[PDB]
Amino acid sequence: ASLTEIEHLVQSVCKSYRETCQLRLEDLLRQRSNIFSREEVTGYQRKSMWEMWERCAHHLTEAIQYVVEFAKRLSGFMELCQNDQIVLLKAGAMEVVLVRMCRAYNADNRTVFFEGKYGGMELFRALGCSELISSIFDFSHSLSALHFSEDEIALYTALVLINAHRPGLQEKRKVEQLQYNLELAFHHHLCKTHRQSILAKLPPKGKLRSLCSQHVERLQIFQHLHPIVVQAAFPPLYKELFSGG
Amino acid sequence: KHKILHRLLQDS
Ligand SMILES: Nc1ccc(S(=O)(=O)Nc2nccs2)cc1
Ligand SMILES: COc1ccc(O)c2nc(C)c(C)nc12
Ligand SMILES: OCc1ccc(-c2cncnc2)cc1
Ligand code: NA
Repeated sequence: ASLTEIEHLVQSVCKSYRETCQLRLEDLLRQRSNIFSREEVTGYQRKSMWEMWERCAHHLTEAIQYVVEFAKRLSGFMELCQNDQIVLLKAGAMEVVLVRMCRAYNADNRTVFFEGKYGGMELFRALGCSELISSIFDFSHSLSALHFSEDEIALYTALVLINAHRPGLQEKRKVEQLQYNLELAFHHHLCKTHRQSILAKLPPKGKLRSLCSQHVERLQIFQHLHPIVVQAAFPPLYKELFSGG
Repeated sequence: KHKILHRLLQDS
């Protein structure tokens, strides 16, 4: 792609990102002092493991629906065959959610916006996946230290999704070309805003895959203990992406 | 198989 086309690509991705976020960044920032009390935290800690998993799977499913809408607005995504669209979303939707979540993370007090207020990782104790929760909090903390703009997250998440290395891609060369153009848009934007210093600080190739693999593993453990809860009370989209339907 | 995703990608 030429220069004018790259700038158009940057504008298009940033607009697609802003239009596909449930909450405005300004809404999240204005809620920072709205923190769960010690009584409310104890309340979440006293919830049954199955109740907390159900609540978390519903919130993750809603976040994924927004990621699907984001993918659909990406130039070239809708021109790929359905097999490749599905391969990219199944491999990348959770990774996009993990990156987007730093917008709802307050590095000042290590809290996340969850169910209307900010709370620390202790809110999630009843899930019984402490190692995964602390790794997600560590990841959001590491991204927050980069001070990403909303435009930087938009371009980086388009790249998390448009990855030609995903196994199962039928039109690999077509995805390599969309990836190259998105990489140019991302690097052009960083060069234009004097933010190329972040390139070295972006998470390593393998960190997102590790977090996604841990999520799937913890789900399998929960599913063995509460199979009827997953079958009857988890969203169908969640099961499609994480437990093969 | 992939019922929901197929519907979301078709739903225009
Ligand atoms: N509780 C809550 C917190 C953040 C958001 S979001 O609008 O930032 N969308 C996101 N999607 C993925 C990560 S953040 C929605 C609900
Ligand atoms: C913005 O952070 C979140 C929002 C909503 C959730 O259900 C979350 N559920 C979990 C488990 C974690 C770590 N973060 C969450
Ligand atoms: O347990 C993994 C997990 C669950 C939910 C979320 C999430 C949902 N909605 C907004 N931000 C983040 C992220 C990771
Ligand atoms: Na943040």
